[PDB]
Amino acid sequence: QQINEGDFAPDFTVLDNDLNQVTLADYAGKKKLISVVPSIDTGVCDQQTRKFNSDASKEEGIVLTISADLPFAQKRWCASAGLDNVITLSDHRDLSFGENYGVVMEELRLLARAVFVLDADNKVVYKEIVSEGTDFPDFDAALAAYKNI
Amino acid sequence: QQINEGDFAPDFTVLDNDLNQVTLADYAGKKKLISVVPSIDTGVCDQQTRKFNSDASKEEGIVLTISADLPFAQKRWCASAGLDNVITLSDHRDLSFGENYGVVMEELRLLARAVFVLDADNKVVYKEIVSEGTDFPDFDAALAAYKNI
Repeated sequence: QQINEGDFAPDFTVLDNDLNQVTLADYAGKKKLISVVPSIDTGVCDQQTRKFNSDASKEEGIVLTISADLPFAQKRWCASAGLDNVITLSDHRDLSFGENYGVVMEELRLLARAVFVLDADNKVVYKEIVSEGTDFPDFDAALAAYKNI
Repeated sequence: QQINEGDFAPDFTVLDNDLNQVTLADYAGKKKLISVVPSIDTGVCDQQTRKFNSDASKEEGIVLTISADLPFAQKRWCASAGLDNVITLSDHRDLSFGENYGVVMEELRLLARAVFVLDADNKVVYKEIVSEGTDFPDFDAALAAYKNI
């Protein structure tokens, strides 16, 4: 459907890099910054992933990266980047996350670039679906929503 | 559903590493070794890809690697491998190839490890769908079938 700020976040089922099922409850009690990309194997999406992960206080909450990349791509990316502190989750099987959050590019079977921030109660306190022609998501706005919780 | 030796090769629509559509007709007039993999970003599948590519004469026919990997992962694999003579194709979008050739692992939305050898008029002259828990395909038998055409 469409996610509106103020609404409770819908649950989803995605896969970790070890092929385990992950749902929103696996991060119970934490704030979340959910960064959605078309592919981690593209340059702009790489840069988005790295910047949210470096800039967001991970002592205070969780940064999720969600894409239609296979789990095997996402695991290889983390190894290649030399980062073991970066959570990547794969919506490839079902587009559970993408359908529930309204970010599927249907003609591509890829997820649209987007950002959600959820408070510790899964209240949606920020949303950006990145527009046509826009260089990057608004890092600062999302990061401020996250830090304010 | 099930392609058997002596049947004709179905059509398919897949993507090349630059997101161009590719179909059976784009390889008209040539014999084909089609190597199917769950993901090029796994070790066993990396080795399968490299072995068929190295051991099959490409003065002889075409060696195709098909998986559900995104095009971006396949592009990155070729680039990082320094392999500019390996054809990788992505069935991610629609599973056109995997459904037509009967090789989807439907509970995972990945392609089963499998090998089809096609003569120049697209008769299937050799097939293996690799059994669950067997180490590798029979490289020698498929390569023999290919070389014999």
